[PDB]
Amino acid sequence: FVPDVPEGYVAVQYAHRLFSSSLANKRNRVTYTHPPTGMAYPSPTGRPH
Amino acid sequence: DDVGIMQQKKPPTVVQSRTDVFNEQFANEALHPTTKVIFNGLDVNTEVQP
Amino acid sequence: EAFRWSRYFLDELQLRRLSVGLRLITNPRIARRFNGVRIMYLTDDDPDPD
Repeated sequence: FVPDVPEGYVAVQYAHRLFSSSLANKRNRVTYTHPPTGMAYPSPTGRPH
Repeated sequence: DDVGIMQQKKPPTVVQSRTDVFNEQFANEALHPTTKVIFNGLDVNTEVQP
Repeated sequence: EAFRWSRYFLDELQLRRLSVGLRLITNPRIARRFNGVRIMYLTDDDPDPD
């Protein structure tokens, strides 16, 4: 079994440039910036599929 | 199709014990299938019916 | 005349202070027994009790 990727997902090559330190509510969180939207998400929760 | 009788082998049963507040971390999470379970005392069906 | 009402068998000063006590015992600030909780899985960045 190989689970199929769901309809809503966006393919994204891993790169060291995607991940970075950032301020977010008084913590130096490991933010990921989504390459399409450009939006930064410090939390592992709530990131785009 | 038949119901098993001998005691079956089972996945290991990690017991998450979520409280008011906690720091979830996922380093060294197991990759094998695993039973997350939130409560300790889940042997609750005690009263046998002959 | 003294028999027409028991006045709950309390002295007049007791009833007078008692009304003030009733003002004290309903002040919102004292009412720190809280009813009901929401359970919701949720990151706790920037806590505030309210």
